[PDB]
Amino acid sequence: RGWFDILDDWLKRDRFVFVGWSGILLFPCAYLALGGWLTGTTFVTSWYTHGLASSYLEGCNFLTVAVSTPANSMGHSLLLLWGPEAQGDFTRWCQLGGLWTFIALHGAFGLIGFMLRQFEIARLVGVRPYNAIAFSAPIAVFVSVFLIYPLGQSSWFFAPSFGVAAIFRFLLFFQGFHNWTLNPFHMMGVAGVLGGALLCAIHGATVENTLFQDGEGASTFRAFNPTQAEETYSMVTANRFWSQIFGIAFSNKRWLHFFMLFVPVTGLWMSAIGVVGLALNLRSYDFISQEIRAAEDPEFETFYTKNLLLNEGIRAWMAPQDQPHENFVFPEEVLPRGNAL
Amino acid sequence: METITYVFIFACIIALFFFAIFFREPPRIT
Amino acid sequence: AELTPEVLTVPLNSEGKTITLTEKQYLEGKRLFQYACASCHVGGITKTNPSLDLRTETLALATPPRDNIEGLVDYMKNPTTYDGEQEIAEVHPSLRSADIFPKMRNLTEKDLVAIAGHILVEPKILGDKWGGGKVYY
Amino acid sequence: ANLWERFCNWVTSTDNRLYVGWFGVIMIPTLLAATICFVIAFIAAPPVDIDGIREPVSGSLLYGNNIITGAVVPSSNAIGLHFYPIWEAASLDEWLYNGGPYQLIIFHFLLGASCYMGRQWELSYRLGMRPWICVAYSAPLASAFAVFLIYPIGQGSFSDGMPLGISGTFNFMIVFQAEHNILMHPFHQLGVAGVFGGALFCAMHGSLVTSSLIRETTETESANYGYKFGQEEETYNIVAAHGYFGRLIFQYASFNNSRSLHFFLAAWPVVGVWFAALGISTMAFNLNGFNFNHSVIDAKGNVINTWADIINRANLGMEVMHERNAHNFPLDLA
Amino acid sequence: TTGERPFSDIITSVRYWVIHSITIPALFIAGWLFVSTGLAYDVFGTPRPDSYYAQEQRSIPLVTDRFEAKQQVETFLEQLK
Amino acid sequence: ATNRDQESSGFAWWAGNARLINLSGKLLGAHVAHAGLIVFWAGAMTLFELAHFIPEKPMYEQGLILIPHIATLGWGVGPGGEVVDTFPFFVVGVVHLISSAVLGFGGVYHAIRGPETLEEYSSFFGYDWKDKNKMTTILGFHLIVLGIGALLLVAKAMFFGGLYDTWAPGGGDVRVITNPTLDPRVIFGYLLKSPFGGEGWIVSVNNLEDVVGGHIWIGLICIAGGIWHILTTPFGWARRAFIWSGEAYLSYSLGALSMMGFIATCFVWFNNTVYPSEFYGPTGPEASQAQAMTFLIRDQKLGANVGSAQGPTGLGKYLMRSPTGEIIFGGETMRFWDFRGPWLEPLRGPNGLDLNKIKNDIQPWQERRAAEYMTHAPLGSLNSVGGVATEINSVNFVSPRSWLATSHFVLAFFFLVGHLWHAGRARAAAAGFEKGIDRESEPVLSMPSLD
Amino acid sequence: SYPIFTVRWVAVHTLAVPTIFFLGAIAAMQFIQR
Ligand code: CLA
Ligand code: CLA
Ligand code: CLA
Ligand code: CLA
Ligand code: CLA
Ligand code: CLA
Ligand SMILES: CC1=C(/C=C/C(C)=C/C=C/C(C)=C/C=C/C=C(C)/C=C/C=C(C)/C=C/C2=C(C)CCCC2(C)C)C(C)(C)CCC1
Ligand SMILES: CC1=C(/C=C/C(C)=C/C=C/C(C)=C/C=C/C=C(C)/C=C/C=C(C)/C=C/C2=C(C)CCCC2(C)C)C(C)(C)CCC1
Ligand SMILES: CC1=C(/C=C/C(C)=C/C=C/C(C)=C/C=C/C=C(C)/C=C/C=C(C)/C=C/C2=C(C)CCCC2(C)C)C(C)(C)CCC1
Ligand SMILES: CCCCCCCS[C@@H]1O[C@H](CO)[C@@H](O)[C@H](O)[C@H]1O
Ligand SMILES: CCCCCCCS[C@@H]1O[C@H](CO)[C@@H](O)[C@H](O)[C@H]1O
Ligand code: OEX
Ligand SMILES: [Ca+2]
Ligand SMILES: [Cl-]
Ligand SMILES: [Cl-]
Ligand SMILES: [Fe+2]
Repeated sequence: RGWFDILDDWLKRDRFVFVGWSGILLFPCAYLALGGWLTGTTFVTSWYTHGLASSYLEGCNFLTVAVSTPANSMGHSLLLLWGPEAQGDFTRWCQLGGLWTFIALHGAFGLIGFMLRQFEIARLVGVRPYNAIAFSAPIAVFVSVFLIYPLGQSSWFFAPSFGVAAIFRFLLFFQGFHNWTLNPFHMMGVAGVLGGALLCAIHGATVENTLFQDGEGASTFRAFNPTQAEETYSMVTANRFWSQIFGIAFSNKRWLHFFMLFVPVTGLWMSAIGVVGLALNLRSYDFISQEIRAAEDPEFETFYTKNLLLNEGIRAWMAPQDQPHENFVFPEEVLPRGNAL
Repeated sequence: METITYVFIFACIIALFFFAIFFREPPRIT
Repeated sequence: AELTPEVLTVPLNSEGKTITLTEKQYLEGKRLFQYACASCHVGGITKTNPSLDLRTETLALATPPRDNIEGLVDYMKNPTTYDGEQEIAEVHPSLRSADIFPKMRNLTEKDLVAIAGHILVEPKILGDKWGGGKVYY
Repeated sequence: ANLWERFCNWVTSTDNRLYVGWFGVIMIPTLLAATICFVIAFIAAPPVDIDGIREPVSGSLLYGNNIITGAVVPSSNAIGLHFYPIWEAASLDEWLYNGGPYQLIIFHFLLGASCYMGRQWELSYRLGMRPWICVAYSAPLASAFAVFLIYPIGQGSFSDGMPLGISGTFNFMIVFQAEHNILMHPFHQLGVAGVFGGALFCAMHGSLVTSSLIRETTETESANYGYKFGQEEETYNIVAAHGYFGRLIFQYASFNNSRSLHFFLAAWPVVGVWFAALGISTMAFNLNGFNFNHSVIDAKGNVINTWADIINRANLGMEVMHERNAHNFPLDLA
Repeated sequence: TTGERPFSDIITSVRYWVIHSITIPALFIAGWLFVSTGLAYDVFGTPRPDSYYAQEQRSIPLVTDRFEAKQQVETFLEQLK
Repeated sequence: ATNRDQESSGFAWWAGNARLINLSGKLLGAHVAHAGLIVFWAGAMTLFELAHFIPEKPMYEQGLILIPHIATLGWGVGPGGEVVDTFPFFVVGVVHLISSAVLGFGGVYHAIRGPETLEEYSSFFGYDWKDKNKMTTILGFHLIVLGIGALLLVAKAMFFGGLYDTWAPGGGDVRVITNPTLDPRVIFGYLLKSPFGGEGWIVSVNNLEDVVGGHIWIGLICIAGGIWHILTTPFGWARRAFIWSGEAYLSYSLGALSMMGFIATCFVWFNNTVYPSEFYGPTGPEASQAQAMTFLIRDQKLGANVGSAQGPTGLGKYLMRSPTGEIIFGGETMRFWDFRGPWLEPLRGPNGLDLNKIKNDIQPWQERRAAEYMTHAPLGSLNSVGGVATEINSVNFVSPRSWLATSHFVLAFFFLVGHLWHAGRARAAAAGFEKGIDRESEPVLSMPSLD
Repeated sequence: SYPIFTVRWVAVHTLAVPTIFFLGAIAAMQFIQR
């Protein structure tokens, strides 16, 4: 019972906010990621890196504020406050985008801390660590999209900027440049997100609608006791209901709840894999058979050819302002447009 | 060949629905 | 950059005289242009006839010339086609047609001047955006 | 019993492998017709003049599509909101050219899926259940009504209904973005919070119940064997789960009442999805996303772009390119 | 049940409000003045409304050199004159 | 405090108003106080609109929804819908606002001071939800009240100055309706029209004679119906079809209000007769047609022959045929060819838009109106930036038609939800399993296996 | 008797203190004119 074990004791006290050994990584990293976001969105510009206003101080609202990525000329610089770009100058570091790598990197360490916290608590309380296991999906998304994607591109400039409108810009960029809707890894992501939202709704509604009458109240929440042995709702009646409505039904509650982990977790992990390909511009952009046919046959048209026309408009119309380091000048006469518009 | 393949996979999935519903392992209270 | 007296100095007439509008006239001109004109002329274009815009170079080549306060004020009283040939008050808002364009009923001479000065100052601020349309948004 | 009585008893029987019921008597034939027509059209339909400009778009597998590119293509902009049943066409060939299968399909489908919802109420009543599963299903149902019926009504044409196909769905989304700035609309934002949060809570609930399953099996067998269909005793320890999750965050942020938890699991996705449906159904009448285009201006009057202006440029790309031969006049008013 | 004082005890006590009817308004005012004095602009390097562009310039002051980026920003700032 | 906690009522605070189901006195107070709230809003919102109102801008440029309703009744307006006297608006606002004090007084009195139940107090005002005859009598009183309301509209139109008539010969104006349509073939013919394009069910009503005649019918139907329900008790087949409880009746009304909400949405979206475009702005179809009309006039003035001008697709750039052959504007507004409006109709012949009329008869007032409507199309952002979604800030505009359609869709939608919620709950409560399944009598457990 | 300065107390003020400072800054910004 030396200092290590005494520290262990204190870290693990049962308090309002549990700490743990994981807390030593988690709390500072999460606090700084969140504080850096609130600080930048409130006070910091993106004039020098993007040519955008991005803070309440400049007149943006909650939808348009962001902490934006550094200039493309920074490449993948760590952009450390004491590094060769900012050279210890906190003001210049803000102006160069240092808050972006600040938030992304403390955010990444903070997510590691959070998952260690899920393991540490599961271990103390004596439960299996499936919550931590499930959290690997948020981690695969954060790491693929905020780190691997820009690392395969020219610079952090092309990572998502931390902001509501900014993230919307990132969605529309992926459509126009990567045709990311066409990508079967994104499509599996969608199915596991929408599938998970479906499972969340249908299971909550099923339990609430197959409840046992366990009190006299017409408001039925009080007729449950945490320590009760008995199921609060009828699996047998639920099972019959869905067997007869939909054709199949769950009959095994352990399977049901495992599947609820599996589906959205698996979806997120699939979308992450697609984004790793996009880091390299390795897209599902085209169906070659479609293009060969359409090039030779000017009457052949599908919704697939239509969406590429939209993509070509997005790229030509947005690139000069979205990618200012390229100094694009596209004369009016080259801009792709249909009739009238 | 491609159309045949797509329709073939679809028809298998429809057959699978039929067996999964009418020839499921029956749920048993036990 | 600031909205300086110089940015606010625009041609009064075709004979080289200028007038320097005050900051309050500039604001009144924005407000009144929004109130009476922007439904068709947002951003310096014209929605019901995109071939004609409110760019200064375009206004200069209009007949009579419209690139000065007097030409614009007169336009708002007695608008013509671009070559001066037809009077179009019956289809374009003006004081002469305040009866059929009721928004023009409250506009005073001072208001017309403020709208004129808006039309001339805005491209000095906005450059090609003014009269550019969506390409320059 | 007489014939009618016996028929009623069979229709409403709790013993049919699939429940029929009165909603089911309308649901069954309408869903069969919608299914059969969709399957045949998806495989074999000829190109359809969706935008009424005599520029037919190929949706079917045999006319050069794969599963991702294929669709049943919306009916012609020349038709608009006119009802175009097979018997209004001079021939099947005309009916096909003008996108008649789309209307047959979406009308039988929306009717059948509304009856599916009624049928969920109906069976829950026959089984002595509480009745509101059907209210959960009203969320995806309302979303299907938004994209196949309300949006076409607002815009004046079923040619602006969502196509029945994977790529056509993305087409509908991109054009919707151009025309309504849906991403900047708070009802679509609530939708995203509803489905991202539904997924998050789905995984969370899954993982917490799974984490606290009571040992009933050995390591060489699936823990699923630890639960038997119909057993009376709960199969996990809620108290350990709450003990876990209340410490992960803090005690009062965790649910200790399973009925409360399950109600939250129902309500969060359903309400968000009702807002998504309502976003589509109100952008149908062109009340659109927030517009901060040129909202930030410097002391001189120079525009200082924000991310809203960058969005705007992407949207312009979509707008100017979509249906590239259909517009003759400068404004896209529907 | 973890030892700390219940929040609802704390926030309905007179002493809590004696302390906080000072510290809360004090913090708020200090945040206010951080902006109203202009200090926020200086700490973070955010342009004031008259400081995005020189009077005649219409090009954005984009950083284009990674290792001299500090000097480029300093040079862009000097040109506001 | 009778029944004002969960223990005694069985209802949590968030379902608190369900504590009122069998307390007819407090529930009368809830209802009357609420009617107060509606009347208060009508009155206050009107005064607010009037205070903000500039009579020489169109109403639809001013965020107005209530002044347009008063003006359609023919109050305060003259030719073209020009505002000639704002005093009728002020009167409507003040009188509602004053009336709401009274309703609010009665509501507060019944809710907190008066007898909690009315049954001991009075056999005429007391009621048991399950007393079918008493329910049909109260329903009957309300039907008579409503038919009198409908006849108030008829009285306005025929005897007290008329209604605003956008279709009036020589230009929109207030007009007295002297020949209301009584012919049931016309009146009920609307009810059997298809709701699809070119037909539009009741929403197609396009002249005030039909509107006034319909309300004559409806007023008489409602008074006859009300007398009927006071004089009868529900028949056997109705008894066996419905659930008879307060919650069931609420559900039926939620269903009905939901339906009415969706209809009102379509009425304000498409109809320009009882929602005059002078007051509400152009309909979506109207403004799109007005754009085609604008450029047809423009390019024809420049020398284009607009009948023979072939557009890029092969269809006429300005003019083409509908699927039944009628000449209609071309481009995307082909979808809107069922549109009808007073500024366009002078150009229509038996075969649709007439090329002779187009070339020779288009008047400056038609050019102006088409230009006005094209540039006030009902498109705009949630923060009221007028125009397409990529338009720049400058014009502060969202059409009253979009405000009224979207709000009513949202309301109709949530009312359908409340219908399902309450109808399913009323069924379960009546059959006795709204609180869950009896563990010792679980119905599924006495049913045979499905397999 | 309860302590005053606890881990919970620190956690609470690490958030509450900057939040109030920031809300005052953002309130002041609403009066800034170009
Ligand atoms: C667990 C808490 C934690 C963690 C994991 C991090 C992690 C990080 N910080 Mg954050 N930070 C924290 C808490 C934390 N910080 C706190 C509490 C503050 C307030 C003071 C900050 C304020 C802060 C700022 C202002 C910045 C960072 C930055 C960084 C990044 C680079 C750090 C680095 O290079 O260290 C290098 C040092 C180590 C890894 C420690 C090594 C320890 C070894 C094992 C012992 C050897 C030391 C030896 C005895 C010394 C001899 C030296 C001699 C030769 C002269 C990285 C993401 C930078 C960044 O985000 O830029 C974009 C940055 O600018 N942090
Ligand atoms: C005439 C219409 C009407 C009437 C008289 C009732 C009456 C009743 N309802 Mg039903 N209901 C309706 C329409 C109606 N409802 C609609 C349209 C819906 C769909 C949402 C519902 C859904 C519903 C549910 C789900 C439940 C009821 C319940 C009840 C009972 C208790 C209500 C209570 O105490 O609420 C208390 C009120 C609140 C807690 C406030 C709710 C606030 C809403 C959600 C937000 C309003 C947003 C506002 C418009 C805009 C923002 C406001 C601003 C401050 C920011 C009572 C019989 C309960 C029941 O079944 O008892 C038998 C119950 O569980 N109702
Ligand atoms: C239109 C909205 C509305 C209306 C009209 C009512 C009406 C009523 N409610 Mg419901 N309620 C509502 C919304 C409403 N509620 C919402 C949104 C919720 C969720 C928060 C509830 C939750 C709720 C519960 C949990 C309960 C009620 C109960 C009641 C009844 C008894 C109230 C009482 O005892 O007050 C006591 C309160 C006071 C004495 C304070 C003053 C109240 C008055 C009315 C304020 C008047 C102010 C007004 C400006 C005065 C103008 C006067 C002027 C005209 C001269 C009353 C009929 C109770 C019940 O059913 O009893 C049987 C009950 O237990 N309600
Ligand atoms: C039918 C209802 C209705 C409609 C169509 C309108 C329409 C309009 N109003 Mg009016 N108004 C209403 C009701 C309505 N109002 C109510 C209830 C009030 C009292 C608060 C007012 C008080 C009012 C004022 C003081 C003003 C207006 C103004 C306006 C105009 C601008 C609106 C705006 O900018 O919105 C902005 C949009 C919002 C604030 C968004 C509302 C979103 C809600 C919260 C969503 C609702 C969801 C649902 C109901 C909740 C269910 C939850 C679920 C769990 C069940 C527009 C013509 C303005 C004007 O131009 O006057 C000339 C103006 O100054 N209104
Ligand atoms: C639908 C609304 C309604 C209903 C059904 C009732 C019903 C009742 N009221 Mg309440 N009340 C209301 C609204 C209502 N009241 C309003 C608006 C107020 C404020 C003025 C009151 C203030 C009030 C008080 C202060 C008292 C009652 C009492 C009573 C009871 C005796 C009434 C009686 O004998 O009159 C018999 C008939 C008459 C006196 C003549 C009626 C003449 C009316 C006004 C003609 C109106 C014509 C037309 C239909 C009105 C349209 C209104 C519409 C435009 C909004 C009875 C339970 C008493 C009570 O409960 O005893 C304990 C009692 O003391 N009421
Ligand atoms: C608010 C208005 C209202 C309400 C709630 C009621 C409620 C009631 N009525 Mg009364 N009634 C009313 C107004 C009303 N009535 C009026 C104005 C009249 C005069 C015309 C009547 C004349 C009347 C008679 C003659 C009878 C009733 C009966 C009844 C009872 C059974 C109703 C029923 O089964 O409907 C459901 C409707 C049907 C079963 C008809 C077939 C259903 C088809 C498929 C509906 C088609 C419409 C569809 C939804 C589309 C809408 C548009 C359409 C017009 C094309 C019930 C107590 C009965 C009774 O018991 O009297 C004591 C009865 O015989 N009522
Ligand atoms: C970065 C950095 C740092 C840090 C910092 C920090 C840590 C900060 C924090 C900060 C903070 C911590 C802040 C905060 C703020 C807050 C706010 C600003 C809030 C607001 C809110 C609101 C506004 C609300 C709203 C709402 C909602 C949300 C919902 C409900 C309803 C309502 C609407 C009410 C250091 C120094 C280390 C270093 C360098 C860099
Ligand atoms: C029951 C209850 C409730 C409710 C309540 C209510 C709903 C009430 C209502 C109430 C009301 C509803 C009230 C009203 C009032 C009103 C008044 C008080 C009025 C007055 C008026 C005046 C005074 C006028 C004035 C004027 C003139 C005459 C001219 C012009 C100008 C002016 C505007 C100045 C609650 C929820 C709370 C809960 C508890 C229970
Ligand atoms: C004013 C006006 C008019 C007229 C109107 C009228 C004449 C109306 C009528 C109306 C009516 C005459 C309506 C009716 C309705 C009905 C309904 C809405 C029904 C419902 C039903 C139900 C809901 C049922 C249910 C059920 C079934 C189906 C089965 C068994 C069970 C139960 C019973 C549950 C016009 C357009 C000319 C013009 C404008 C103005
Ligand atoms: C940050 C912890 C990782 C280093 C752990 C090495 C422990 S080192 C250890 O410390 C004990 C007290 O804990 C002493 O009793 C003992 O003499 C010493 O060897
Ligand atoms: C319920 C209160 C209704 C008040 C009735 C006001 C009458 S309304 C009045 O009637 C005149 C003919 O008598 C019309 O000429 C005039 O235009 C109209 O305003
Ligand atoms: O169709 Mn399908 O998309 Ca509704 O916007 Mn107009 O139309 Mn056409 O353009 Mn954009
Ligand atoms: Ca200034
Ligand atoms: Cl397209
Ligand atoms: Cl067009
Ligand atoms: Fe569960």
